Amino acid sequence: AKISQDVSSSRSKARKAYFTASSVERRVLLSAPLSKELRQQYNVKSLPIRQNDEVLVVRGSKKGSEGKVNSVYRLKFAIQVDKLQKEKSNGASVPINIHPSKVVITKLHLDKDRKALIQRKGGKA
Amino acid sequence: AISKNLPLLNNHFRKHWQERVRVHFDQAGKKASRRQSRLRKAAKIAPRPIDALRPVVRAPTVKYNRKVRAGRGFTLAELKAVGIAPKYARTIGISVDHRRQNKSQETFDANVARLQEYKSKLVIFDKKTKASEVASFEQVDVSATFPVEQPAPESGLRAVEVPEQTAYRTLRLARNEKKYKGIREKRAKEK
Amino acid sequence: VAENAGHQTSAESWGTGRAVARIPRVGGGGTHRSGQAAFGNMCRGGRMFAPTKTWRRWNVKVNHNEKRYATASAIAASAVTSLVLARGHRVEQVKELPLVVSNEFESVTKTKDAVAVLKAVGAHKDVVKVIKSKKLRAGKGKLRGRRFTQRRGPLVVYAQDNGIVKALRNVPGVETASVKHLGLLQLAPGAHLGRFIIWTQGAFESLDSVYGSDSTKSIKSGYTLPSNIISNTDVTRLINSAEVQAVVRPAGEKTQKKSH
Amino acid sequence: PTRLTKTRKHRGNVSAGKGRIGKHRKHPGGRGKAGGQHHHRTNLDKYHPGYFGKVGMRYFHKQQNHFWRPEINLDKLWTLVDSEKKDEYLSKSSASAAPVIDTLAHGYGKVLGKGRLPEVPVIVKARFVSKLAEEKIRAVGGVVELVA
RNA sequence: AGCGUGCUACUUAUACUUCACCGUGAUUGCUGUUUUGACGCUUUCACGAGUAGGCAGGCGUGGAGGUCAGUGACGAAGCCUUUGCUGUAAAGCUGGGUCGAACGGCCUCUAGUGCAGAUCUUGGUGGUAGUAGCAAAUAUUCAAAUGAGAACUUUGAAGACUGAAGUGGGGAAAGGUUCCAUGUCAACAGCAGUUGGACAUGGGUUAGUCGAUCCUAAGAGAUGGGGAAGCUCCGUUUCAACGUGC
RNA sequence: GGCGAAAGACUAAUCGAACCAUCUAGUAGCUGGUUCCUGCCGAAGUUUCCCUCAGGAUAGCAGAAGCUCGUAUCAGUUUUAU
RNA sequence: GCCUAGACCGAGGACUGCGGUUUUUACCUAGGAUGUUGGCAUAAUGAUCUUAAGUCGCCCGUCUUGAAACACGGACCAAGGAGUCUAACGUCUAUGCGAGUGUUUGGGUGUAAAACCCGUACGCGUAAUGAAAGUGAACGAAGGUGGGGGCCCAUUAGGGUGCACCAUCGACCGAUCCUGAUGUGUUCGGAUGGAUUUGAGUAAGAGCAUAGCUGUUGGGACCCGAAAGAUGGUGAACUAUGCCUG
RNA sequence: UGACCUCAAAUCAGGUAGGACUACCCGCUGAACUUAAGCAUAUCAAUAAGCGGAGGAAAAGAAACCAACAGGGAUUGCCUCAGUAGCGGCGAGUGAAGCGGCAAAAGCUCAAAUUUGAAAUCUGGCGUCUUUGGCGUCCGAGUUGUAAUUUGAAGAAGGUAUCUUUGGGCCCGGCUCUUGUCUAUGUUCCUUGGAACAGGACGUCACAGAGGGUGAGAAUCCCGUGCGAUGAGAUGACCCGGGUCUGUGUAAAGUUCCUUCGACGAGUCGAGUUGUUUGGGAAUGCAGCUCUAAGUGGGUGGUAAAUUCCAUCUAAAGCUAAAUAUUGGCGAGAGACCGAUAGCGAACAAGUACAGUGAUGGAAAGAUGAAAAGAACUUUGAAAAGAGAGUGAAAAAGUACGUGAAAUUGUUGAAAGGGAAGGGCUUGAGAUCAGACUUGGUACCGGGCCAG
Ligand SMILES: CC[C@H]1CN2CCc3cc(OC)c(OC)cc3[C@@H]2C[C@@H]1C[C@H]1NCCc2cc(O)c(OC)cc21
Ligand SMILES: [NH3+]CCC[NH2+]CCCC[NH2+]CCC[NH3+]
Ligand SMILES: [Mg+2]
Ligand SMILES: [Mg+2]
Ligand SMILES: [Mg+2]
Ligand SMILES: [Mg+2]
Ligand SMILES: [Mg+2]
Ligand SMILES: [Mg+2]
Ligand SMILES: [Mg+2]
Ligand SMILES: [Mg+2]
Ligand SMILES: [Mg+2]
Ligand SMILES: [Mg+2]
Ligand SMILES: [Mg+2]
Ligand SMILES: [Mg+2]
Ligand SMILES: [Mg+2]
Ligand SMILES: [Mg+2]
Ligand SMILES: [Mg+2]
Ligand SMILES: [Mg+2]
Ligand SMILES: [Mg+2]
Ligand SMILES: [Mg+2]
Ligand SMILES: [Mg+2]
Ligand SMILES: [Mg+2]
Ligand SMILES: [Mg+2]
Ligand SMILES: [Mg+2]
Ligand SMILES: [Mg+2]
Ligand SMILES: [Mg+2]
Ligand SMILES: [Mg+2]
Ligand SMILES: [Mg+2]
Ligand SMILES: [Mg+2]
Ligand SMILES: [Mg+2]
Ligand SMILES: [Mg+2]
Ligand SMILES: [Mg+2]
Ligand SMILES: [Mg+2]
Ligand SMILES: [Mg+2]
Ligand SMILES: [Mg+2]
Ligand SMILES: [Mg+2]
Ligand SMILES: [Mg+2]
Ligand SMILES: [Mg+2]
Ligand SMILES: [Mg+2]
Ligand SMILES: [Mg+2]
Ligand SMILES: [Mg+2]
Ligand SMILES: [Mg+2]
Ligand SMILES: [Mg+2]
Ligand SMILES: [Mg+2]
Ligand SMILES: [Mg+2]
Ligand SMILES: [Mg+2]
Ligand SMILES: [Mg+2]
Ligand SMILES: [Mg+2]
Ligand SMILES: [Mg+2]
Ligand SMILES: [Mg+2]
Ligand SMILES: [Mg+2]
Ligand SMILES: [Mg+2]
Ligand SMILES: [Mg+2]
Ligand SMILES: [Mg+2]
Ligand SMILES: [Mg+2]
Ligand SMILES: [Mg+2]
Ligand SMILES: [Mg+2]
Ligand SMILES: [Mg+2]
Ligand SMILES: [Mg+2]
Ligand SMILES: [Mg+2]
Ligand SMILES: [Mg+2]
Ligand SMILES: [Mg+2]
Ligand SMILES: [Mg+2]
Ligand SMILES: [Mg+2]
Ligand SMILES: [Mg+2]
Ligand SMILES: [Mg+2]
Ligand SMILES: [Mg+2]
Ligand SMILES: [Mg+2]
Ligand SMILES: [Mg+2]
Ligand SMILES: [Mg+2]
Ligand SMILES: [Mg+2]
Ligand SMILES: [Mg+2]
Ligand SMILES: [Mg+2]
Ligand SMILES: [Mg+2]
Ligand SMILES: [Mg+2]
Ligand SMILES: [Mg+2]
Ligand SMILES: [Mg+2]
Ligand SMILES: [Mg+2]
Ligand SMILES: [Mg+2]
Ligand SMILES: [Mg+2]
Ligand SMILES: [Mg+2]
Ligand SMILES: [Mg+2]
Ligand SMILES: [Mg+2]
Ligand SMILES: [Mg+2]
Ligand SMILES: [Mg+2]
Ligand SMILES: [Mg+2]
Ligand SMILES: [Mg+2]
Ligand SMILES: [Mg+2]
Ligand SMILES: [Mg+2]
Ligand SMILES: [Mg+2]
Repeated sequence: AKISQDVSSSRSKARKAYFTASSVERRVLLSAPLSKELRQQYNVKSLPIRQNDEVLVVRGSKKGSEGKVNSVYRLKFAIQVDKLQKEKSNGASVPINIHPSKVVITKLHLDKDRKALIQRKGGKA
Repeated sequence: AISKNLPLLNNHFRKHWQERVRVHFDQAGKKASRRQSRLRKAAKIAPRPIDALRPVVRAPTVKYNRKVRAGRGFTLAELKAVGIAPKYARTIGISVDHRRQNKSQETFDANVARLQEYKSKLVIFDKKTKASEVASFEQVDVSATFPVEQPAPESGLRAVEVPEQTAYRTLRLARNEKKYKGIREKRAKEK
Repeated sequence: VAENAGHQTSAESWGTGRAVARIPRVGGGGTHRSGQAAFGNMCRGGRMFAPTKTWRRWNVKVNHNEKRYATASAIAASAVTSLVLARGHRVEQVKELPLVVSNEFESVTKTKDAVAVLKAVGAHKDVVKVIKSKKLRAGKGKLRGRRFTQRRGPLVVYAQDNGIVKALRNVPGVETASVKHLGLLQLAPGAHLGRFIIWTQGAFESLDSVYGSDSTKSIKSGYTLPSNIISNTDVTRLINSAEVQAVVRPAGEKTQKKSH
Repeated sequence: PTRLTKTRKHRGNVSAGKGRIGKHRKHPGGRGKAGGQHHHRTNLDKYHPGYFGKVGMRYFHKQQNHFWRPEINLDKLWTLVDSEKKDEYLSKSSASAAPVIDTLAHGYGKVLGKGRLPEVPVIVKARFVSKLAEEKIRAVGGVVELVA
């Protein structure tokens, strides 16, 4: 149960805050869990998904697929993986949109800011 | 419009009464916020009590003569009797009333005893006073530490003494004397 | 509802003679609202019949003594196994009611330890009932912050709180209550008697000071527990007793024989 | 609750219990106490005689505190004695030592004389007493002491 | 088979008689066998019209507390249906089809709780009915071109009319892109349409001399003042020390 | 209020007092409507007063709740006496 | 007394009763249908739906003495649609406490609009009556008489005791009228005894509080409905009239 | 040749006002509908509309008060007083205050005094500094009075025994406000399904089982939640706790007693009359006009007047937090509320489209699917489209999109039909549905239904 008077249990307020979230807030909303190997390597359990991460899909029809993130399409609340494509009868391929909460990060794209974030969250980079 | 054996009512609802309906939905909220104001005010000035010492005064009218309650401030004569100037008293938690006076000795003595009791329990800090001594004190409630106490009604055993004239006769004669005092005095002056 | 809902129109009745009902109608032209009925409880966009007011009565007064009467009756009902079972509590593996637990349970600080104690004392099947009872609420109340429904679990009553309230805070269905402040909303939920109450020893021993007895005066000012209008509540033994059965006439048949 | 009201039972019946001839209307007969001298005279004369007219003299700015004088009778006078000491007083009371009953301090202005006292001396302190109340108090060996 | 009168039989009302069942009122009994329903079971008798109206017991709806550790993506709710069952009834339950995410029974609480009507409200839909009608302003015709398609478009030939107080050529008010070219036909042009003031895309309005701009007209209206509680009213050089002078 | 060679004419399809918004859900003894089932009981159009006569109050008629009792002494009837 | 033809029904569900025959603690026709045979169970039987036939059946709602009316609303369908809430009250009922009662203005407390706790005042009640100054409720077993359920003694009857309540005669308190003791600020006091007078009084308290139905009054007041009235604004693009300029 | 007074001018130096918002607030002005069963006083109502003026609150406020007590003691609000006293065609109606309990509490400032051994006071210019300001200087204001001193509770001037108290500026904390960062436990197995977030099994965390997202009901997948921890910015003469530098303390203030004094608000009080208002009644307040004071005087003491007392305050000048209000503004949390004809008029490019010369009036309108995967391609057709195909869990989801009722309508099938049709009762015919060889027991026992 929530105790703070600054926390709202309203369903409408929560959905409005979700669907009108800015891109910066949607970065945090689109977090993904790390695999067990990276979780024990970095001592961090989840990170906001980033463009050049490699993920393994753990739910849905593409469960078991792996690939590098191609775009964090924050407007659609989805990520597009490298070769997760649906082929239209036209012959053209459109990327399949997958929620980051339905994948595990198997390889992190690291830079000075990701490393500082990992050390901030109590992990080891 | 008038029907049956019913009481005749006075329901004053012929104006635009619905524009002036105050429903106290905020009774509990006001209680809680009132408590928070009270705690903040106390903690700001602790261990100094939040209430100034008030006197004890007789209630006016023939209906409330018997009762005694908290007054507004101690009279200048009462503070003079306990050797406190009103300007100084206002700074040590004592309330002053320049308007009240002391015609009679009983209320004056009660309030002098009350002031002396408060003065014996008063401890005034200064620059030389350290936080160990200040922390050695608790914030008391003056309104409960020096409560207003009703004088006890007389009870118990006493000797019976019966005057020759009855109390009813005494009251009747007092009424008659008051009623005819003026005309009897005029008659005696004319005579 | 809003005080001016349905009344933000300058509508005026057309009167009779124009082959339409005498309801007020919107004036002007050029919009489809023009000429449409207004102000009526039967009209689309009008105000409701007798619009709801905030000065409706919401709170209800109950005599303090009668409220205490009911509290005592609910506390007494918590010790009747048949009432607790009809109330729905999974108490079949509790050896006796009232269920009194030692005071170490006033000091458990982790939900794991509190759940272990509930399991030990036989009060966890009712927690499991609460867990298994979670359902989506039927109706529009789920749009109004009442999205799920579940059963009520045991009420744990303590005398001193050394972590028990927070340890049981997250266990679904479990309520905690000080013995000093017991009320009917917890003792008879749904107006149904027989709450499954787990007393700590301190709370059980404080009950007699809180409500008084024949040898102890209640802490509540001027309060005495109520008296029943009947002394022996088992009327079958009264009827089938030596005193009563020694002065009655012999009984007839359970069913009259048909003679014609 | 609305589910218990007869409005729920009148549903389906045309007139809602108001009649087909009478036809529940806005204000037949007037509003309030209208026509009390004309067409509601038969009601006011029967059930509220004395309604119209003036009786007595006015009193500008009447302060009811002046007239405060609650009554206590003699059959209720011994309830002002301490309950824990009533039986002892009723037994050991004499002319040399009788209980004092301060009626003003208990909130009474006049002692009236209904009922009977225990045949026990008492000292009654009152603002006012009736003649028979004081005669009955003196008869049991007591006294009335006037106070103010 | 008419009229007056007598007789016999016969016909049949929700009436009368006997019986069954429903309900109401009364009534007999029921605890050492009362026995997990005594607000129950049971004996007996009589009675049953009803507007306005009263009361009682029930049916149904939205939401709330409790309970069924209830139903449900292996199909909730909704909807259609000679699939039927239960109830005097309000209604409840069920088979099949459709459908796709919630919903119900029971003990209680609560109310914006039940529609055939109000020339009710809003929305939708008929018959009327392929009906009334599409008839003022003289009038069209042949051929070719274009086009899937030509009474209605384009061109040619003809026949006519307006007949200079025009059906001609411009403007003021008002409109505002309707102008022009290209494309174009879903809607609109009460037939049609390849055409259009329609639809789409672009283009287009050039001033020292034409207007505005300036003057004053009837009038409008600041200032100095004077009213007015005030919004503001009067007044137009007025009881003014009035030049941003040349 | 205007304006009227005067018709109560005209004052934006509005005139024997324009239009707009508000007071305003104005008041109506008057018209219309007033939503489920079954069970039991079941009327009045009469009295008196009222600027009362299409309305009220009052009494009567009706329902409901009962209460005190249990053949006590009641009756839209007869007889006898008067 | 006897014989004889047909129709409809079969409620009940161990025994118990009243009778009869008694060859008998047995049997019967005597406190409500059994026996036997055939057929069928892929069906004779029952229900519903559609339809025919016979017979009856006017269009509902409404106001009304009277409606199928040549009285009014209603073309159709869906969704919406009208006795509500509040302040103050009467009766009744349920509940808590009871000569008291009401925690919630407020204070304490809290798991925080909840639940729990606290008390002074105040409201109502416990005293009435008079315009008021004022006065203020026991002769008695809180009265007598006639009834009175129940209880006690009896043993048809009878006696005792008799609450609530009913009728009746009294007593007490206030008002009104009369009388007027000892006394006295000599005009006050008002003892005592009365009166076809009067009060919403006493006469071993009954109230207070919460809730429910019903009824009442004020409120938009069951829903819709005026002709009007008022306050503040907008119009001389129509039109009326004057003026200025064409 | 210069002062002074009054009055002007300047694009003079520097400022200030206007206008907006509407819920509450302070005033002015001001109806009628309505109720009285008519109606005129009255009521609605000292309300709506109109006008002027503010703030976070406003206003009121430290008695020319209440009272009549054994006295209370600024203002405000609540509960009560009380539907009472009273007002009222004494009709309909209306209607306060004192006391009492509580919330909150906070007190004061001028004018009238000779500084007179010293205008000791202040705006501005100029300069300078450590700048919400200090210092220096020069004009100016001002004696027709700016400072100190006093405010009735007093107080002043003398004398008096002496005692008690104390100024300002910075630096770090704490408190208050805002804000950044950080955090437990399954996505293990089987089945259904397009998708598991469903069911089952085994679990884990829990001071976290609030809420939301993710392809269906997810504490444990994600965000959060809970618990705290730790940074940054602010803010506060008028909060405290510490430091630190200056305190120029023969200063300032209080306290006891004696003596002499003790200034205290005028076209104002008050009175008459007029109008309005009030519960205010021979007149409650306010306003106009006329009259017009006094010094133990003046006001009040709810019945007009004179006479005599008594009580209580001290007007005609001023400031002040809190408790109180709040359909507006800003930020939050909620609900036995409504669920797209409801709820605001507006869930949508809604005060929009559109109407009106104008003031103003003012709608309708949400929903494919988890994802456009929004139908490639072939074929008939002038085209729109159709037919195949394709995507999808579903096209019985194709944007003319969830479900898809009724009215109304097409087709197919069934039936009936001489100037309506429809209904009840009854049976026939046709169709549909049902049931005992039972949950029958072992050739037989016995049973069910319809009949003789
Ligand atoms: C429809 C609501 C409006 C109207 N009402 C009522 C009157 C009023 C008066 C005010 O002062 C008198 C005032 O002052 C603040 C605000 C308001 C508000 C403002 C509000 C918009 C405002 N809401 C908050 C956020 C926001 C953001 C914007 O971008 C933005 O764009 C214009 C506007 C806003
Ligand atoms: N309050 C608004 C109405 C104003 N009417 C004034 C009231 C008139 C009555 N005066 C009362 C009689 C004088 N004592
Ligand atoms: Mg509405
Ligand atoms: Mg539903
Ligand atoms: Mg009725
Ligand atoms: Mg009617
Ligand atoms: Mg009537
Ligand atoms: Mg008359
Ligand atoms: Mg014949
Ligand atoms: Mg028959
Ligand atoms: Mg009947
Ligand atoms: Mg009826
Ligand atoms: Mg509702
Ligand atoms: Mg399930
Ligand atoms: Mg289904
Ligand atoms: Mg779905
Ligand atoms: Mg449920
Ligand atoms: Mg309704
Ligand atoms: Mg309908
Ligand atoms: Mg109807
Ligand atoms: Mg209609
Ligand atoms: Mg229509
Ligand atoms: Mg034709
Ligand atoms: Mg024609
Ligand atoms: Mg010609
Ligand atoms: Mg010509
Ligand atoms: Mg031209
Ligand atoms: Mg063109
Ligand atoms: Mg056409
Ligand atoms: Mg066409
Ligand atoms: Mg165009
Ligand atoms: Mg020119
Ligand atoms: Mg001119
Ligand atoms: Mg002007
Ligand atoms: Mg001017
Ligand atoms: Mg004329
Ligand atoms: Mg004429
Ligand atoms: Mg016109
Ligand atoms: Mg005119
Ligand atoms: Mg209405
Ligand atoms: Mg109207
Ligand atoms: Mg009439
Ligand atoms: Mg009958
Ligand atoms: Mg009529
Ligand atoms: Mg049978
Ligand atoms: Mg017929
Ligand atoms: Mg009618
Ligand atoms: Mg009629
Ligand atoms: Mg007629
Ligand atoms: Mg009819
Ligand atoms: Mg006819
Ligand atoms: Mg007609
Ligand atoms: Mg009619
Ligand atoms: Mg019609
Ligand atoms: Mg409906
Ligand atoms: Mg009391
Ligand atoms: Mg009296
Ligand atoms: Mg009595
Ligand atoms: Mg009029
Ligand atoms: Mg013109
Ligand atoms: Mg300048
Ligand atoms: Mg009104
Ligand atoms: Mg009237
Ligand atoms: Mg009327
Ligand atoms: Mg009138
Ligand atoms: Mg206004
Ligand atoms: Mg502001
Ligand atoms: Mg404030
Ligand atoms: Mg202020
Ligand atoms: Mg003063
Ligand atoms: Mg005061
Ligand atoms: Mg008034
Ligand atoms: Mg200077
Ligand atoms: Mg979900
Ligand atoms: Mg003064
Ligand atoms: Mg006057
Ligand atoms: Mg006025
Ligand atoms: Mg006056
Ligand atoms: Mg002043
Ligand atoms: Mg606000
Ligand atoms: Mg809407
Ligand atoms: Mg709308
Ligand atoms: Mg849709
Ligand atoms: Mg589907
Ligand atoms: Mg679909
Ligand atoms: Mg569809
Ligand atoms: Mg259909
Ligand atoms: Mg024919
Ligand atoms: Mg048939
Ligand atoms: Mg058949």
